[PDB]
Parts: sequence; C-alpha cells; structure tokens
Amino acid sequence: ALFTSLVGASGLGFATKFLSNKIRLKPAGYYPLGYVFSGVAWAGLGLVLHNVHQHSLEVLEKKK
Amino acid sequence: DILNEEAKIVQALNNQRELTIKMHELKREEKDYAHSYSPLFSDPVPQGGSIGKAPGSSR
Amino acid sequence: TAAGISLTGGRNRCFSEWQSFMHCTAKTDAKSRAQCLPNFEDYMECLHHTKEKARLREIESVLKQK
Amino acid sequence: SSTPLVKTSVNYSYGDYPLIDADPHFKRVVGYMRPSDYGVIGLATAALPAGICFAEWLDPVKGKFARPSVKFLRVATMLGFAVGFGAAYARSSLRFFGVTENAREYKKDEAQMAARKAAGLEPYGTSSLTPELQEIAAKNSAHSIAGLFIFPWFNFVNHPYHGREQK
Amino acid sequence: INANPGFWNGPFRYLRWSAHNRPHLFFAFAIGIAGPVAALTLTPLRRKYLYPDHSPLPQSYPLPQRAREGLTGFDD
Amino acid sequence: MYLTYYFIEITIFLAILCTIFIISAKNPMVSILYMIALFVIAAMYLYLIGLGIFSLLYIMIYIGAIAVLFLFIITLLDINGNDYNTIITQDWFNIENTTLLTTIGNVLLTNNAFILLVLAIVLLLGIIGPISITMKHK
Amino acid sequence: MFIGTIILVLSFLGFVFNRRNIILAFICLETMLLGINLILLRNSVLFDDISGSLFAIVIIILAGVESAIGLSLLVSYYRLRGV
Amino acid sequence: MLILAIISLITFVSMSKLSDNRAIIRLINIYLILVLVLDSFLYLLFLNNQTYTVMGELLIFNSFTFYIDMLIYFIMIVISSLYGYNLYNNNLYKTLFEPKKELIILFLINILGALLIVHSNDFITLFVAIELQSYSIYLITAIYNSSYKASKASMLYFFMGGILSILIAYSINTYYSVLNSYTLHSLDSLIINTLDLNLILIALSLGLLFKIGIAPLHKWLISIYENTPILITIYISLIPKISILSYLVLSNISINSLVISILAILTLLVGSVGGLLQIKIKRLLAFSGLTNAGYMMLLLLLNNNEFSYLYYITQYSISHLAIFMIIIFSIYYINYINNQYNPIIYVNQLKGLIHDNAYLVLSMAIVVFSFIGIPPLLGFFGKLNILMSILNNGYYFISIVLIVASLISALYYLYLLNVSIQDKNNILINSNETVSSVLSYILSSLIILITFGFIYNSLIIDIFNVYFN
Repeated sequence: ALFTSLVGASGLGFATKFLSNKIRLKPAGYYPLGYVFSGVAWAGLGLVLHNVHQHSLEVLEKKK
Repeated sequence: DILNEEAKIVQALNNQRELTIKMHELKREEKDYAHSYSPLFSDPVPQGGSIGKAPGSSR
Repeated sequence: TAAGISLTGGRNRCFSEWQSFMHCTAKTDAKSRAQCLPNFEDYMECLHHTKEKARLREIESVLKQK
Repeated sequence: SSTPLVKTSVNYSYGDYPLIDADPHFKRVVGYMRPSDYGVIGLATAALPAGICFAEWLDPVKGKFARPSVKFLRVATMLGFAVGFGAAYARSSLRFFGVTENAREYKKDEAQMAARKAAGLEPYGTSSLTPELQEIAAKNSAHSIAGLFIFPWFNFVNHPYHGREQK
Repeated sequence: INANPGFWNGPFRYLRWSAHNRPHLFFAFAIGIAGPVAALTLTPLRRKYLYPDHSPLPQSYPLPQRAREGLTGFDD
Repeated sequence: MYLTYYFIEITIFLAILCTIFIISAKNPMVSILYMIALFVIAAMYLYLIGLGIFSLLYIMIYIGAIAVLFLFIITLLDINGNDYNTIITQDWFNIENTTLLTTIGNVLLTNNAFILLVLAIVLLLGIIGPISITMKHK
Repeated sequence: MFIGTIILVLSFLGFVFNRRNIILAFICLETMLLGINLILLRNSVLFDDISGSLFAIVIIILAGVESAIGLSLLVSYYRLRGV
Repeated sequence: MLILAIISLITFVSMSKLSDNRAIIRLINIYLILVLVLDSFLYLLFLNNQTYTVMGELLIFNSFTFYIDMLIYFIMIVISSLYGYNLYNNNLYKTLFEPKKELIILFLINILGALLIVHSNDFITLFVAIELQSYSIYLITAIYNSSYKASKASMLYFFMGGILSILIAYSINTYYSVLNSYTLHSLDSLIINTLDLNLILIALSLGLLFKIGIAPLHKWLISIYENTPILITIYISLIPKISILSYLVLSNISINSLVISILAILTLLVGSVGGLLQIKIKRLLAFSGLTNAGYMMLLLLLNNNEFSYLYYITQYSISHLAIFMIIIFSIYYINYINNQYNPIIYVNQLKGLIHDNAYLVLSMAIVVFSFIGIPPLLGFFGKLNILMSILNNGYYFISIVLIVASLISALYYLYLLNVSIQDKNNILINSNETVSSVLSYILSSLIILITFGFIYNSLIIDIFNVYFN
C-alpha cells in the first residue's frame, strides 16, 4: 500500500525535526512548521522510491 | 483456517527461495557481448589504425 | 582507442594475429574457449617469439657443435 | 561518405519501447523535446535563486536575514539554466533509446525520415568528415548522455549509422 | 579615477569603459571571442555562397569491392 | 666499424655510473647537476634507439622546464641470452610521412580525445595549486 | 630493457636509504618517472605501435605537473620554518 | 555536469572577494542537490546490468558505477554543507572552520578525479585520474598552510603518493610489456589459464591498495590523519577509499589472491590492535577507517560482489562520515581547546558529554554501535552480507579472523562511550546560542538513516535484483 508507506516516511521526517531540536537544545515542539517540511521531503522520497519499486516489478513480469 | 494461512505463508517463502536461487543463477549466467560492452558495435573486432593499412590483415 | 594502430598509424606487427584472435573470440562463448588457444598462441609468438628463440638456439647449438 | 562498414546492432532496444537512435544529433534533441520538458528547464532556473534565498532563511551567513547580492542571483540563474538544459537533454534523448514512453516521436521519425527520403538527400545529412573520422567521432559520442553527472558531451557529428533497421 | 561601474549594471557601457581603460584584457578577449563565433556562423555561408569543400584525400590504396574476374594478358 | 656495435651498451653503463652520483652528493645542487646529465644520456639513448623525436621532446620538457625548475628552487636557500639480430623488411604501404608525432596527434585527438580533455583539468590544477598555497590572499 | 629497470631500481634504492636529504627524494622520484618511460618507450618500439607512446606522452606531462605541484608543496614546507 | 560547474565557478571565485567564501559553498551545496534531484532518473539507462562503454572503449558506465557516482555527490553535499554554514555565530567558529579561497575548487577537481577512476575501463584513464586525485589530496592537505603539522603531513603524503604513482605505472608498463592492450577485455578467463599474469595484476592491486592504509604501509596515513586539521580528514579519509575500492571491486583482477588474503588478515589484525592504547581521537578514528578498509580487502577477493560492496559503502560513508560531525559538535562543550586548526585531540576531553545533552550522546552511541555491527542498525547488515559473501566462496579462516577483528575492534569503539557518559562536575544550564539549524538537521537525517535503515532492507534487495542483474 502506497499510503501506508507515505505515513512511515513522513514519520521518519517527524523524527528528523524531533532529533534536530534535541541537538539544538530546543524543546520538542519549538519550530512546528519545520515538521511540515520534513514531513513532506522524506515522504517525497517514499513517493519516489515506491515509484521505483512499481517500475521494478513489472520488468520481471515482462520476462516470462 | 490457520492451516490455509500457513499454506499461503509457506508457499510465499518457497516462492522467495526459488526466486533468489534462480536470481543467483541469473548472476553467474554467461553474459552476451551486447549487454556486457557497448550495445551497438556488436563486434569486438578492433580493425583500428587505418591510414597505413595493408590489404590482407583480417583472417 | 589505440588498439590496432602503428607507428605510422597503420596496423602493427601482429594486427592479423590479434584480429584472428578477436575473430576467435567474437564467435565463441566461454566454456568453449579451449579451441581458441592455438589462435591465442599464434598471437604470443608475435610478441616475444619464444617458440622462435627456442627454434633458433637449438640450430645455433648444432652449428656450434660441428 | 555514407557507408558505415562497421558491425552495428540493429534495433537493439534499451527498454520496453521501440528505439529511434543510438545518439540523436544535437539539433534533433532540440527539435523533438516535449512541451512539458521546457517546464523542467524553467523550474530549474527558478530553483537556484529560490534555493539561495531559502538557504539564507534557514541559516544566515552573519546572523541576519538578508537577501544576497544580485551577482549571486545572476550566476545562480546561469547554473540553473545549466541544470535545466542538462535535464532537458537527458529527459529528451531517452525516447530515442526506447527506454521511456515513445509515442509521438516514433511517429515524427516515421515522418521526417520519410520526408527526406522523398527529398532525395541523405537520411541524416552529410558531415564534413572522412568516414573513418565519422566512425571515431561517433564512438566518442556513443551513449555519452550517460555520465551526464560527470561531463556534458553531445553529438555534433552527423555520422551515418544510428542503430536503424538498415541505414 | 577609473575604478569600476560593474559588468552587471550596464553591459555596453562597461564594454566601452574597459575599452577605454583596460584594452589589454578586452582586445585580447575580442580576438578570442571572434574565433569560435565566426567559426560557427561563417562555415554554412561559405558552403552556400563562396565554394563547397574538397574531395577527401585517400589515405591508403583504395580497395574496391569486387570478385576477382578473369584478367588475361602476360601469362608468358 | 665494430666499435659501432656496442653503442647502446655504452650509454647503459654511463647511466649506471651517473645514478650513483645522484645518491652520493654533498650539496643538494651537485645532485641535480648530475641528474641533468642523466636526462641527456637518456635523450641520446632515445636518439640511438631510433626515436629521434622524443630525444628532443625531453630536452624541451625535462631539461627545459622541470630540471631548470629544480635548479630555480634549490637556489632559494638561506645558508648551506637474447642475442638475435631482428630482421627488418621494407614495405611500400605507407604514402606520406605521418611520423610518430602525427599519429600521436591523431590518437590523442580522435581515438582517445577524452584523455586530453581531462588532461586540461590536470593542467588547470597545476595553475590553481601554487596560487592555492603560496599567496595568502588579503 | 636493462636501462630503464636499472634507473628505476637505483632510484628506488636511492629513495629508501636517503630520507633526511629531502630534495634527493624528489629527484630520485623524477628519475623514476624517467625509468618507467625508458621501459615503456622501447615497448612501443618493439611492439610496432604508439599506444605505449600514447601513455608515454601523458606520463611525461604528469611527471611535469608533479614537479609543478610538489615543489609548491616544498615552498609551503619551508615558509613556515626558516631553514 | 561537474566540469560545467567548475569552469563557471573558478571564473566566479576569481571575480569574487574573500567574504563570499561561505556563499559560494552554499551555492555549490544547492547545486549538487539539484544535480542529484533533477537528473536522478539515469538508473533507467539499464535494465539487465546493461553496461555502456563511452568515449570509445575508454570510460565504462554501467549498472554498478552509477551508484558510487551518485554516492560521491551525496557525501559532497554534506562536506560542502559543513563549510557554507556556520556552526554558531561566534568569534570561535569564524577563526575556526573558515575555508580558503581555492578549497571548494579543489573538491570538484577531486570529485572529477574520483569519478574518472570508477568509470574508467582503460589503464590510461586510471593513471590520469589517480594522479588527479593524488594532486588533489596533496593540495587539500597543504592548503591550510600556516600549520606545521599540515605541511609536514602534506610532504609525508606526497612521497608515498609518488611511490604509488610510479608503482601503478610500473604495473601498467609490465602488463603492456607482456600484452598489447590496456583494457580489460583481454583477461576473459582464457589468458588466465595459460599465462602468468598473476604477479603483474597482483602488483597492480598492491599499488592501487597502498593508498588506503593497507597494513604494510600503515603508519604514514595514520600520521597524516592526525596531522591534518580536523576538517580535511573527514574528506580525505573517505574519497580515496571509495574511489579506488569501487574500481578494484568493479574488475576482479585478483581472484583467489594469496597475497591480498594474507594482507587482509594482517590489515584486520593490526588495525584492531592499533586501535587499543590510544587517547588521540583522530588516531582512533583513523584506525576505524583502517579496519573497515580491512573488510574492503575481503570484498576484493570474491567473484561478483556488487551487493555487499555497495551496501557496506553506503553504510560506511554515512557512519564514518557522521561520527566526525558528532565530534565537531562536541568541541563546543569541552573545557580545553588548543590548536586552531585541530581543536580536539585527546579523547579525555569529551568526558562529560551526557550532562550536556542526552541526544548528541545517543546519536553518537548508535553510530559507534553501527561500526561494531549491532543488529537493529544499518551498520550491522554490512557485516552480515559480507559474511554472506565470504562463506559463499569458502574463505573460512578469513571469516574467523573477521570475528576476531570484530571483537577486538568493538573493544575500542566502546572506549568513546566509556569516556562520553561519566561525571563532568561543571554542567551546562543555559547556552545563549543554538546550533545552526539545517547543519544539525543533516546529522539528524544521517542518523535516522542508520537507525531506521533496516526498513528499506527489502526494497534495496529488490532494486538489487532487478537493476544490477
């Protein structure tokens, strides 16, 4: 499922902002808008990577 | 019901095993020249350095 | 590249021996390259003439002997 | 001045789609790119100055949110055109390989080839070279869209052979 | 003083300015830029207007592609 | 004309003589003074082997730039059984004296032009590096 | 094949046992770049091509740029010292 | 598009002042990002390990090398991103880590040098590119000129680079002295039967390898990697590794090598025990850099190892890269700073890092667990798949000396954590300034990659199966 992969990749981005605040000695929620940006970009990779994997599978199916 | 579920799972794993073992054979398979080197220029015949060339060099 | 080139840009000493080897390889898959061996050895005699030097030192030894 | 006299693969595809050419000439790549391709150029040209304004909004250089010099914007515009053109050439010449969607250009190359067959001239045009140099220059430009990451290289040659059916 | 206006404020003025103050750069650069631009644009014109190219010089003995016919004469 | 035969075996020994004076020298500059002679013996060996081209190439570039470069730096201190004659034929296939230098200019430019193109970046680096080090901009 | 081998090997032995003179290391290295030539050049000669000469002109150039770069490295090594 | 960057940017730097040095590197950062993003699709240029030979039998572009070709841009984005961004807006971090004028030029020259090895078919392009990257590292060591250890290390690197220059050239010369090629179609499992090309290709391998820290030639790279400044070493202990190792793994010129196997054993052994009694952190870190290349020597021996190589590369070029940036962060909290070029040396100095934050410590802890193969980490499956390639072809004693090396390694990796979580007696309560956001966000990214990298374990295997075969 594509959407379930997207949720996990955006959760990875949520963790990126969450970690970066804790090195910056900020609180957990310090700059909330950044959680959106990281929420997209990593999810965008899950956009791309799954689009890779779709395009992988069909190639195998065309060799039978 | 549980045996049907495990039939699906064990057949999925045997599909996985017979996927990978075949893919390992697909690794060690002899590759053609078209895949290995440049697709066009299908011969490896060099025929290079043609200015002072002599008729009869091919064999 | 500079594969079969020469000093004057023509073909070298063993171009033929090279190309007859490459003709030996372009028609031949691996696990059948063994028949390609005398085509290869004919190339090697071009480069270093080891069979030729072995041919000539024996007859030179015979000429020295008499 | 049109005999290839080398052994070239014929219609040897690169994906699931039919090919056209092994190296499209540089004028042709301009002549066949889709209208969605020019948007990639334009958005890449906009990406670099927006990128620098972004990067200073994230962390400024000297602690002050200040927009950079116009000199940086002009040079970022130049390199944005560089990235957009590299992307344009890269996205366009796949379709000659039959590796992405080859729908309209396979039609257009059933046209322009047939347009110049009936016009009686060469199917690609005469280059100003001896055919051995045509071979060697095309050996330089063969598959050279790969490694676009390292260096740009193109086909300015107009040599005869292209991985066509027969000519 | 002739310090700088900048190339990216007004181009053609800056070209005039460099030609008045630093011709060592700009008149090497003009000869340099006149090379490849003229090399691109003039060579279609010469084939169209002045005269076309030359026949290529042969580099070896030219070999035709025939089938060794019966050629008589000079047996003995 | 039998003195003619051992020419090559002259310059080999004179090479072996010379290198010992490289790695046995009091001053630094005495060593490079032997080294330029080693370049000259090398160039005579190239003329004697049958490459009269590269003999003079080396004189242009070895004792041209790089030796004189070494001299220029070292000034700046403060205070101190194969015995078989090979047979050579004569063929008439060549038509014009495309010598060794021509065919270098063909292979560097057609068959392997990318090597010269990256060599441009090597020569670029030769410019940037000394200006990257020995300047201290502002 | 003798002369390039002997120049290379004596330059190598000169590089090893003569560290504490540092310019001597450079010039032994430079003669190494000569010795690789003296073997390769005659391999072009004996093998009827300029393909070895193709590599040879490049390694001439690279020996040059080596002497260009590393001697500026030397000047950096002595600017921060006095002698 | 490297050259298309370089030819513009050196004109740009020459036409620039000295205060633009951060902003040029910010430009090149964003530039390489957009090179990766807007042109990523060239993995589509093959489907069945379809390999291109470009510029006429000279370069080789394939299924494999495209990955490393992407990887070097990915790491260079990080290295550039160190420069272009401040750490803090302090007086200290502007007399530290201020780049020179010519530095960012030399990087793209080096990346040209690194890529023209991995893509090289010819020995001549190999030789040009190893000279290119050798000159690169000569300058990049020597560029921070006003440090005595810097220039001394530049000379030290220089002479061994000259020996390996002439040694690789002598190997190419000897291979040409027996054969009239320079390419590698001339091997093809037929001449290997009937000609002793063992010793010559072995001598090629050794000359290529001894620019790594291969254990006969052992101390000198370590002396460099401490005498360099703390910044340059995070670049020059990475690029000469993954460039030539990708070459050597691409063409398996020494298969069942008696020499390379014994040197691999000795490499792992002396690197693991050389990490032991050391209090200088650049040392310790460089010996980690040695033993991981020890594993690389193992992957040189095999046949058809494009999985375990590339996976351990993207392991190593993240973990080894990131632990530097962690101790680059860590020098703010320490109590004693010498040596403007090289602030931290002694591993004692980060004695109380957990009472400064928990989270830089946790991020340090997982990456130092990533060097020792802790199973929920990305650093683990590297060693796992190495061993899935090792006993694939019967390097049994190699496997058990790998285990010995892994244990003796993991002894000294934990020494960082032995230091890092202790008492400090003088704890931070309030810093004025924060760390520059996206610079630290890169480290957050690089560490969620290592922790949550077993997620895409399955998908990378599928991409491996479809694309690389």
